[PDB]
Amino acid sequence: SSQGLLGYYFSDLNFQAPMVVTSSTTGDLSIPSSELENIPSENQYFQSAIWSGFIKVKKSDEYTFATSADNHVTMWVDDQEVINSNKIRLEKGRLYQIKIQYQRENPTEKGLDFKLYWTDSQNKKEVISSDNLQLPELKQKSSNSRKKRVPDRDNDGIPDSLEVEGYTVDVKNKRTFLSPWISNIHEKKGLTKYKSSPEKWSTASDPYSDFEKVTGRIDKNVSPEARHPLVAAYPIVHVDMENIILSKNEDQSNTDSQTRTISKNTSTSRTHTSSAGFSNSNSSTVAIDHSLLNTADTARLNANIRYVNTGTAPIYNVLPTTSLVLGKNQTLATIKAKENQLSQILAPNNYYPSKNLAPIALNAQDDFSSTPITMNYNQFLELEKTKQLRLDTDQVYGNIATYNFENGRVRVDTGSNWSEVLPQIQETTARIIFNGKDLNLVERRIAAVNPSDPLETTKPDMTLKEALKIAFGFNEPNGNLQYQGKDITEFDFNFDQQTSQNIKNQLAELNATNIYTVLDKIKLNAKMNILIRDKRFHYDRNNIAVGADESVVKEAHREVINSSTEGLLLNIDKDIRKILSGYIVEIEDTEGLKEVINDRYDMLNISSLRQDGKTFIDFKKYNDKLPLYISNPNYKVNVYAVTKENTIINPSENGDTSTNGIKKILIFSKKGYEI
Ligand SMILES: [Ca+2]
Ligand SMILES: [Ca+2]
Repeated sequence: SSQGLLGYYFSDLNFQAPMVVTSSTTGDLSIPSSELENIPSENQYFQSAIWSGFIKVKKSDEYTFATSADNHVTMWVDDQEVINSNKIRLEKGRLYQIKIQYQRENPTEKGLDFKLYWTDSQNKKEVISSDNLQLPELKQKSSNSRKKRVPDRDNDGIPDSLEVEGYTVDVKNKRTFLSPWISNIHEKKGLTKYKSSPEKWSTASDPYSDFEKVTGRIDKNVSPEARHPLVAAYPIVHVDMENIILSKNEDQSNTDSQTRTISKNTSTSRTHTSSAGFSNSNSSTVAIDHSLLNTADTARLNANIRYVNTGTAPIYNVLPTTSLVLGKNQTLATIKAKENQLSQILAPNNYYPSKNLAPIALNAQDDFSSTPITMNYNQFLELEKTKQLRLDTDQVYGNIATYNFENGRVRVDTGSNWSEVLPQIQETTARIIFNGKDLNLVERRIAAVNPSDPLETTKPDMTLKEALKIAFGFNEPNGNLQYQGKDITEFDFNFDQQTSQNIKNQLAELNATNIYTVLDKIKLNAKMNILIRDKRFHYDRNNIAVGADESVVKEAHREVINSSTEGLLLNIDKDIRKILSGYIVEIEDTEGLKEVINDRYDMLNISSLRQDGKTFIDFKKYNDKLPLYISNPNYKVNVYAVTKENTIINPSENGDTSTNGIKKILIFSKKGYEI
């Protein structure tokens, strides 16, 4: 189904303007006019065609060839003419390069009815079976047997003219047509316009060709958007820690004593470090939940983790090595996983192990040779004081599942490594980081011109508006670019120093003053670094959402579904719920004196997301599993939110553990008689 010959149909007489580039599984190289719907009938007359590929006999013999129009054809087997009706020998299990040309001046009908025949020695003629036909070797190199030799400079298969003018693909039966882009026909039909470098086998410089992507001849786990010739396909990996277990460690000086243990959940964001940076390292920051021995001791931690692949291509036989770090640069541990011994793939937008299996332990329960992770006394304090650890991760991703034109299958290829590709990718694409998803930093990379390197000239022009559409799924339902119903203007822009001077020089040249209104005209360059973030939120130096504007947070808590002396039951937006680290509840008597119910910095965890997706705030938790006692219907019940960034994680210098001084935000206030 994936094999057969490759065919170029031209509407002119000499293979100049190709109308269709497609493959046929058998010697039936016909295209019926009814599959030429997305070509005007002005073009459906083909004056010439070229086919190329290989034939493989399954039984040695003396074969004769012939076509449906021998008076219009010239056929070659191994650069040896055979048509212009004779005989030739073909040894078993050995491939033969075939090229067939066809020219008919002024066809009287649309499409092409053409068939390729061979006759064996027992004198049975036939349309050639599928199992005897194979595609050209459309790679950058040659395999031992398949030699590759209609301008196709990079040899991806898509002719040069089509890569430059534009082209689309239409999924016919199961077979794919590739045609020039015609404004009035495909604009109506909503088809995608494609452009790509006729000099780059792969225009984003990754492991899949511009032809492999747009025809489906590609690993099935590549993200839907990396199937675009201009959107790079690469893994991107960080480690997510989920919870942690600290312990008093076994001193060499009675091991039946009681247990001493701290077990808290954690949260891990993938980071970026700024004005965007040029770094391509993988890294994530872990925050340890802060709420409910002697100077010569040592403690040790265990934790559950999963790899996260937020890129656009799969990893198969290697997971990257990781450093668990404390403070600035004290590696406490290394985290490797055995090569070629993975229990599954790590797919894009996906975990390892998959969210349905259990996560990985750092010291597996069954594994004799896992290193105890250890801190000394002062390191432990550094950790209690920061409740933050870091996870740096290299880009060693291992081998690549590439496509094989000989058998038409996609297999892990031990000659392909990701380390041979990442550098070429990073050098020739603009990069966008966008957190519109879940306030999570997602990277993508789009082919862009480099106006100082001669090759990148032949690459397509890439506007900023287009990059957002094809790389992130922004669309414009009414001449208004948006991402899932949020207008583009709700996200801000940031750039590294160089990109920023570039874009500014561009606006000046367009005499434009506001970027949002000339996105379709801002161009991208290789090595550009663009950050893009939700305007509602405040971000730390790692570009992690750690707060919001008070008014944003108040409006968010305006929809109060219900309330009582046991709690409030609100409808808070998922994104907001993500940057609040707790709530304070107080009963304010009538003289303005305030009594705080859960008056402690480690007791603000009273929120919780009920099944239906609504939030509930538990007054009973730190009030003795009771409801609130309001001894006067005029007394007020106040409730505040604390954002992640205003949450304090230790007692103060002087030793205060109250919520006194915490920066709160009033989100609800009612009287006793209104509850
Ligand atoms: Ca080409
Ligand atoms: Ca190309």
